[PDB]
Amino acid sequence: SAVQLQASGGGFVQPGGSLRLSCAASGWAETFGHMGWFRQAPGKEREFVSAIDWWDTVHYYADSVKGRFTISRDNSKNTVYLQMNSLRAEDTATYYCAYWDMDYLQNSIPVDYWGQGTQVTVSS
Amino acid sequence: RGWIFGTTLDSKTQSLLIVNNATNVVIKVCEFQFCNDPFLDMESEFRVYSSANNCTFEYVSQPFLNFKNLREFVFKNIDGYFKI
Amino acid sequence: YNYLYRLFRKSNLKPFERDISTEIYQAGNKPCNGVAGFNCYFPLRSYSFR
Ligand SMILES: *[C@@H]1O[C@H](CO)[C@@H](O)[C@H](O)[C@H]1NC(C)=O
Repeated sequence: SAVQLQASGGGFVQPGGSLRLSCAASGWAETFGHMGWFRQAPGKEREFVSAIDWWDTVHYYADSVKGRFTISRDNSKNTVYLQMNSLRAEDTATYYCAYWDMDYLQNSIPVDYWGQGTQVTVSS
Repeated sequence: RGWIFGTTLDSKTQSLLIVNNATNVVIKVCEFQFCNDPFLDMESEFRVYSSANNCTFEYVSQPFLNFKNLREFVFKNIDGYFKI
Repeated sequence: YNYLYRLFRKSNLKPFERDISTEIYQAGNKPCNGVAGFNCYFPLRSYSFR
């Protein structure tokens, strides 16, 4: 399997604002592996943020971010999008675009590839 | 005193230090940076490395001690093993 | 995922050799400058055990 992931978006915003992130996948893989986003803070570990499938059928968001983050899949350009709204200070960290190559995601544990770190800072 | 062997003489993974002093021999494989002119200066002050990263060997033993001295060495390396 | 294995290297190893360099692999003419991307992959992969 050879998957290349590209991450777009990020930057400096204010609390309560809105933003759009995106990841694009290229190459070949075993199957229609799902796509997700993780978030790592300086001095802490990576945290599961969002997960979506390859056909927009299963949505999975972390409990601490339930009903707030949104993830969608495009229809004609293969690029997954992550819509972000009403940011707070705890959202200032580096997001990563994670790929897992299997049909059904029982858990987010099996990771085969990562993505370029996108810095998202939320401050006054 | 010594012979700082190694590879591309940068971070890499190889900065063999074979420094010898009046106390003992301090054979040491650790990888580090070594400024730009390692010189040593009672002369018991050695200033070679700046930050040893990881380490993978140690050794201590007795030192190697007109003109009234002449020393020879044949440094060789076969299949990893180093012969002095 | 604490077990890792190197995937890309410019040249083969001599017998009983150890490599721990983590520099970004170069697969094309353009330098990677320590950044992943096209022709710029991390030399070591991970091991999936289930
Ligand atoms: C030595 O190697 C490890 C990985 O094997 C590296 O992460 C580390 O930075 C190196 N040693 C130190 C403590 O700098």
